[PDB]
Amino acid sequence: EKVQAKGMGFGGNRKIGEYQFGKDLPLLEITRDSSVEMCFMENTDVKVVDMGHKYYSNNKPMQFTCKESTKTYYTGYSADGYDRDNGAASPTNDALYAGYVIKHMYHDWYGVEALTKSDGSPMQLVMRVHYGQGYENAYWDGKQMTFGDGDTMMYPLVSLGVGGHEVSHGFTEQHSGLEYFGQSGGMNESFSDMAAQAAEYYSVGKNSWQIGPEIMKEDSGYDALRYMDKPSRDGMSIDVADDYYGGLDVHYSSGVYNHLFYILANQPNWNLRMAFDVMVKANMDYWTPYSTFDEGGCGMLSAAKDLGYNLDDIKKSLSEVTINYQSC
Ligand SMILES: [Zn+2]
Repeated sequence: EKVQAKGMGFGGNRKIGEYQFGKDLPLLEITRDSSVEMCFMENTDVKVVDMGHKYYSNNKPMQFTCKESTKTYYTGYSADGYDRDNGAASPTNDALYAGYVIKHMYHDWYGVEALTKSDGSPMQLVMRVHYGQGYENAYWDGKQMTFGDGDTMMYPLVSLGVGGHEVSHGFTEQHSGLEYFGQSGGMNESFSDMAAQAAEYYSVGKNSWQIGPEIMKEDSGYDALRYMDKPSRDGMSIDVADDYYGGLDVHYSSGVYNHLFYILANQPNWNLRMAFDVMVKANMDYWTPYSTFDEGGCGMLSAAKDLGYNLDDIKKSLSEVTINYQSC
């Protein structure tokens, strides 16, 4: 008899600051079993799992007491809103929220499910938090989302940007299938960086145009993993398609389409939601697993035709990243 209930708690980190769910940001969607006054960091669309610094688990939801409808309860094991670690207030609060934003931006804004099953039923977003010991990564493994708590260089890696990034690697294999190498691998990596921006936009109405600044320790020298307005700021990512060479790792050939996306959403009468709508649809209906950068421009133009967007805004942008769409 687990029923809807409203979770109140804190999030953030020492760098971007600490904020309260139910004041600064929406209440969390939890479930509650009254007869035991136990609560669960789980709703229809998102399960948050507390790995407790282990490396394997059974993905039973994080479970916290909620003893004593506009009633709300405080999250965390000591029912005070906290699950503090390595400078973060409660990375598990931040996953539940991240899982929400991503599930909603995809379903409400684009009408599609971020995650679906083989047979087409939607697939519940499992967020595995506190994974490992001082783990400085977050990754997608086909079935679920794993976030490390970081170490000396980064705070725990639960944030809308990181979460949207890694989750949307699920969106790409169940749709376009953009292979994780070559040009398509850059496009894959790129799509996740766009989804990272779209999650920050759903949330607060503006976005970083960077990747990971919120998780980088403020005394770690680095301030951001990638810049999408000018990728080559990072020293190695490329800005235009003509700079490609087959030996780019995907996190550095991602600069092309990341630049493209920044250029498109900054066009007159464009916003982020419009530009990502094109990409979600191109990923959904036209992009091929072996896609070249030029084939991706065709997929975008074909998608915009399906949604009615302005094709000449698309082309100027493609043209600025030295992609040519002549043969589509
Ligand atoms: Zn990635």
